[PDB]
Amino acid sequence: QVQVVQSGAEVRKPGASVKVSCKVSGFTLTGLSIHWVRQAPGKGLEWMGGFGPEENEIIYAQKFQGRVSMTEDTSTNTAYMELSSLRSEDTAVYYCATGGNYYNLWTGYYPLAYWGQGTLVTVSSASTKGPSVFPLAPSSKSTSGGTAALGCLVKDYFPEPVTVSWNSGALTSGVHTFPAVLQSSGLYSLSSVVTVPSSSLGTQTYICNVNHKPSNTKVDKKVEP
Amino acid sequence: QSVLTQPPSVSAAPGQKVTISCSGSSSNIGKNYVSWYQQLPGAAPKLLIFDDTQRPSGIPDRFSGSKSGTSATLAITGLQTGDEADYYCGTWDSSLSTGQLFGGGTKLTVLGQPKAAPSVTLFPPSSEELQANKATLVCLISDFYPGAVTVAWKADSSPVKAGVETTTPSKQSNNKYAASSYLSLTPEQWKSHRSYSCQVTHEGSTVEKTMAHAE
Repeated sequence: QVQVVQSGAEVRKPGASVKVSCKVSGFTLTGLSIHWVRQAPGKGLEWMGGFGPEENEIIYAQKFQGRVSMTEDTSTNTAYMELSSLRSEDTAVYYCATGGNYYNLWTGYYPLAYWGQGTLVTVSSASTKGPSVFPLAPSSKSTSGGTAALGCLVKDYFPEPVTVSWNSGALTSGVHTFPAVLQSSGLYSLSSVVTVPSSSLGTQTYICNVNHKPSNTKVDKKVEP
Repeated sequence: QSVLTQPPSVSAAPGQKVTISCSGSSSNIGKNYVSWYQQLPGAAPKLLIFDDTQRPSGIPDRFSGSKSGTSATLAITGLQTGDEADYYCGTWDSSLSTGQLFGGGTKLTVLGQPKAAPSVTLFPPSSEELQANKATLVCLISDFYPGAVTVAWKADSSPVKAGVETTTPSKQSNNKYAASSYLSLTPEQWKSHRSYSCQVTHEGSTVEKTMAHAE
């Protein structure tokens, strides 16, 4: 039952360091198991480091050499990556990945079969800020044909990301959560909308559950007609 | 030669076969084993093929991989709208320092779809936002194809440029696109005018919806 779980999104200032963790279950880390790969927004995957066939030690890509450290803690089944002298271009999603039990002993080869969920690291000098959450109430403007649109506006936060669910995850059908816009103030904002039977509106409670972990913000907004 | 490349962009229609190639050299694809990954929007990469040709458990027989010379090819048959994703090849490079390579990735676009005109739905500022001495008008743009609109706001027929932000369109779970635009105002600007309008232009056709505080 192989799972891989990373630490949460972080903002750091230029010149600082970040340290991402990676906890694995359903498979025992060897000390040599974990690779790290990152992805800058809208760009391709970039390997950072890991154990290769030949050299019997952890290897780092030449772009990170003087400023990365990758450790693996067998008693805790947890892996860590530390990147220092951070710059703008280090804003990225950072992934750990492993072969798990995809080791072939007739050639030594493994693919990266199990990936963490990713940790977004934002490199900026702007302060962390939690969102305001406002309801987008259903009305006859948002109502046609037995269905109605309602929503939540998640305003003025830094850094990315936020999560929104509806009715603590019971409502998923008809949900659309938009990508954030980065406003000229340097803060983000996004909306999540759901379309529901307009017959429900009297009777069924609709609540958006908004989390912004970098600021420890948790808000559940009830959206009424 | 310590480099993998791929075409940035491939497209085909539901039910067709499409291929994506990964080109390298003697030190990588020439000596080492190729794997392929799928990546949906937001999501971590997922292993599709490993060891040149092998599928993991759970990956359908529509996906296959092969290798020849210093190139490798992913093939997808019976293309589905769900296969719209980014695809990456990977292999170890035996040269130099170097270690694991990925190709720059290929965006696979699935081209089944007919033109659809956007729906436009407006929300006025909420009462809670106004009590906090701000006002945001929200224009939701939905069920359009292709995925390219321009959005403008008007107050009473004159253009409003300041305080507009619009998302780049992204696919809804029914495969048409949606986008959103926000107009920030003062509460007193909102309470004054006869009206504000979101105008959405799509393939040379403009649709608008209009609202006002009095409503």
